Amino acid sequence: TPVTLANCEDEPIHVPGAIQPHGALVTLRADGMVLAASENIQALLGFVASPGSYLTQEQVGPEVLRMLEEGLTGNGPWSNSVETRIGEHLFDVIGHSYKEVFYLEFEIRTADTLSITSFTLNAQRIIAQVQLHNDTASLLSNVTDELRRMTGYDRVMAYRFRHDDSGEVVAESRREDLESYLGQRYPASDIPAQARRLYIQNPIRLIADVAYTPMRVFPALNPETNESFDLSYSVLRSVSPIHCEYLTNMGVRASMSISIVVGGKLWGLFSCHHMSPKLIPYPVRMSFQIFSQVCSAIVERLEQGRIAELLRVSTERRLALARRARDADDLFGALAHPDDGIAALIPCDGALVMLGGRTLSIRGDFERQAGNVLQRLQRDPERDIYHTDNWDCCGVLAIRFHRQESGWIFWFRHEEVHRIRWGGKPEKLLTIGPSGPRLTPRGSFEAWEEVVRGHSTPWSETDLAIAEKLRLDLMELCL
Amino acid sequence: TPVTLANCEDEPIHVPGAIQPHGALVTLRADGMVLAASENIQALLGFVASPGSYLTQEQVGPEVLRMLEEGLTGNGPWSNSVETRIGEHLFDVIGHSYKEVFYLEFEIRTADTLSITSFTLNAQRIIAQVQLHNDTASLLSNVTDELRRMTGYDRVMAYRFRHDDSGEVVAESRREDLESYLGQRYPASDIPAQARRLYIQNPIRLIADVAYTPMRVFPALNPETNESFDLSYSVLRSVSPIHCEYLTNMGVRASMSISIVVGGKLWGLFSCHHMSPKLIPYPVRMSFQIFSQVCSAIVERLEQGRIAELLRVSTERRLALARRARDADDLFGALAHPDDGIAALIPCDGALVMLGGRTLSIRGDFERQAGNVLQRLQRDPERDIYHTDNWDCCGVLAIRFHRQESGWIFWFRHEEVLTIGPSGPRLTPRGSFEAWEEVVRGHSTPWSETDLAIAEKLRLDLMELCLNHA
Ligand SMILES: */C=C/C1=C(C)C(=O)N/C1=C\C1=NC(=C\c2[nH]c(/C=C3/NC(=O)C(C=C)=C3C)c(C)c2CCC(=O)O)/C(CCC(=O)O)=C1C
Ligand SMILES: */C=C/C1=C(C)C(=O)N/C1=C\C1=NC(=C\c2[nH]c(/C=C3/NC(=O)C(C=C)=C3C)c(C)c2CCC(=O)O)/C(CCC(=O)O)=C1C
Repeated sequence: TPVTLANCEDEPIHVPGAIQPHGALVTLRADGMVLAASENIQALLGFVASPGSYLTQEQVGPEVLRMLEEGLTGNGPWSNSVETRIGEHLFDVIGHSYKEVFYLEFEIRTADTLSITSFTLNAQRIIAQVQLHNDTASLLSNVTDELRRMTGYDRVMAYRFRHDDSGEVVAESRREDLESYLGQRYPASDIPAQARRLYIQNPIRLIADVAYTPMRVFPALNPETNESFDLSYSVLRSVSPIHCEYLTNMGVRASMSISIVVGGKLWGLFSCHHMSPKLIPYPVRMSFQIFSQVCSAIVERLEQGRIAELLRVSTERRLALARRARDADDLFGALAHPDDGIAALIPCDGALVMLGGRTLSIRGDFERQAGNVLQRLQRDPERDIYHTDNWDCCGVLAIRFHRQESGWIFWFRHEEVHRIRWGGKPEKLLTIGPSGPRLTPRGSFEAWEEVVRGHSTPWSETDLAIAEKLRLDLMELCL
Repeated sequence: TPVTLANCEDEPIHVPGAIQPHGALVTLRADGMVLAASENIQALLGFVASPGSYLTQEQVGPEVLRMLEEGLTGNGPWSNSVETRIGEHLFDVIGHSYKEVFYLEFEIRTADTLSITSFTLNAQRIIAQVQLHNDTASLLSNVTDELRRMTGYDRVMAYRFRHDDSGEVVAESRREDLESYLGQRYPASDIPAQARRLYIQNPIRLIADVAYTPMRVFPALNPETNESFDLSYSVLRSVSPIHCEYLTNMGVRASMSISIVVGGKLWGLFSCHHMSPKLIPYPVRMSFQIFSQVCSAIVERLEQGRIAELLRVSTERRLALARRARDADDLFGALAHPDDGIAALIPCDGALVMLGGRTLSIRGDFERQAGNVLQRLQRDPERDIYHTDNWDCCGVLAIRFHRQESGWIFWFRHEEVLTIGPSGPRLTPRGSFEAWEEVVRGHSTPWSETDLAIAEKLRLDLMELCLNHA
């Protein structure tokens, strides 16, 4: 059924019946028999791959056939890209085997191929820069700027995805002309499950011309299975109408994205946008897929090194709490210490200490809410750690360290705030599509707002780790 | 100037006019004027080089000269390459630029391949190994295996260079007919200073054939400076006769290495040895060059991640020490404690604690020695911190934490512990190990700056406690 805003969350974009027109596609079954092909084989390649047929050396050349032959029956690895000029143009021919189907893709090459030396040199510079700077925010920033020098794209941004899958533009190099989307936030809904899986499975993804018209592949179904063809790993797999509308609203008509994958999760991706159709040669894209690997590798460690630091200041800051509580025998004093205090342990907008009936509220008037939270927990006598990002103050983390005299510690966070807003000279809409204003950056951001309304920043894994240890410390102190 | 074992430490391996015969070299000055070339240029290539000669289009083709042209007009260290025709035993023309000399190196592109020569394909495969592992040891162990699978070398090893630059075989996958070299410690003098400057500035080295026949370049002197050509960044640079003699004693005749550089140190390298002559294509070597950098990067933050962990357990067990010491007023109880004690604070074979006339030693008898040390610390009575590796036992790290009652804490470490050529057994693994034994005799594994940082921190902790006792 036709994709609407109402059902786009479930659009199966891995089994579209089409490909992008700047290439051709022939899908083969495990024994070499053609199962399907795209409308334009004869026009682009000058021959008709008929279902039931087997390709000949005559049709598609020795280079392609030899790859096709070692590629089909595929124990062990094999070169899966080949050059050949079947016609008058130049074709990179790319083959891969997913499920049990073999996809043979013909993509026209335009620009000079990858200069492997001048790519190695560029790889040095980037690794050398992040050698100096162990900010993962600096890596993103540098590689972003660098991607634009290399590719020549009009804009390249770096997205970081939070735990709730929402996105944030944490870097950007555009040409002076264009408006900046720096600091943009967008909801999980802007990158649906299927699209997200595809960003994890595929490092690089390219959209040559957004204002194109899809070239269908027939037959639509796989006669061997009576189900659609899975084009997850296809270089030419067509784009969604929804997205294409979104992109044209922005005035963008060529996209090129490099994934950053850590764990199973998609940690973020570099998005390259062009204002006119743009095509990047397969082997070049393959060099960028290397960046995808390197960044993912580096970013992973930079991140685990950061939580490592958080954990170090935590323990050191707990050590001070012991150096301090055991001397004068007053928790409150130690806990309320400005720099090393609990309000500084876990990032928050305020804290509250309870022991006996004594209440020390730090950075605001938190007794009332701490009182109300406690009344709730009264109906839940066995809970020792409470935390919610719903509820003055909607984020709450409570740990009980002494039950008899009801000793608790509370951290509070206010609603989540958009870090950086742009203002002044406002809003050149460019055309709006039929689907509505939802498919514009402003529409997306407003969609994010509605999502986070009433929610604080989520209690990190580490924030919870530190609090659980702090609770253990407080328990033994009271003993 | 013959290479003798005694002289070889100064051997200038970076200048010798010889190259390896599997390729051809042509050296030009800034303006494209030929200054020198190997005596096999016309053997492999169409024509003959000659000083004063500005490169002939007819012999080198359009791409190459056209490449050199854009290179010439660039004032930075030029590095580029193209694959092109020359009589149709076609080549990879790979050029660089050191000083103001332009070098063109010619490698034969071999049609018959049973493996994948795609630069992007190979690069993606090894680099994938980096993303997988957390151990810096696991990584080395696994990339070692993957390298042997990818290249098919008879043996591939991974070295780690300690503080004294003595290396250690930490990982190894071999053909099961070959003896194991795992653990082998060899002296720093098996890799001279010059060899190291090169391994550091060059991610990849390739010796195609060990019993090679040095293909001389003429002229030998650089006409302009009248001083030797520096082939530091050359691929086809000839190989030291001493090293070659070393490899032949081992029955090795083909060799490739991947450097690992963190900071400016040859942290370690992957060495591939083959028992028969072997050759890797240029683009595949570039596959390993970019891996060298990526691996270096990841290894660095894997290491600094490791010390960060060390420091966390330090602050952690240091915290427990403080708790234990404040709970019951007596220090010794927490210092002597098994897992959270000082003996487990810093890698050591033993520990000792002095406070007043009361001395407590952990895991050994260090009282006699603690005394001697303490006695040398009579001089410089202001010395709060001390450490060394020479001296009974040789690893001594001492900190003072209480002046009035001579409160000291010590950590102690023990000492670390048939077809040969004309130079003798010195150039065999057996010789190397022995040589290393000589070097390490009176030295214990050095105290890392992390060990010292921990001791230094501990010391501060203790003083604070003693002041608080009052
Ligand atoms: C009904 C589902 C979708 C809605 C709603 C929507 O807006 N897009 C939907 C589907 C897809 N989005 C895909 C990629 C994609 N979309 C965005 C969204 C943005 N939100 C913003 O605020 C901004 C810019 C300010 C953007 C661009 C992004 C960031 C991406 C990733 C690629 C890119 O950055 O261009 C997508 C995949 C298409 C494909 O196959 O490439 C689908 C489907
Ligand atoms: C007189 C100086 C040298 C001595 C002594 C020596 O053994 N080699 C000397 C000069 C050079 N060594 C070079 C490289 C090199 N040598 C070793 C030595 C080993 N010691 C061992 O115990 C084992 C094995 C158990 C070995 C292999 C190594 C490891 C290396 C690095 C390269 C490799 O691993 O093969 C060297 C550089 C030669 C070049 O140009 O590649 C010089 C010069």
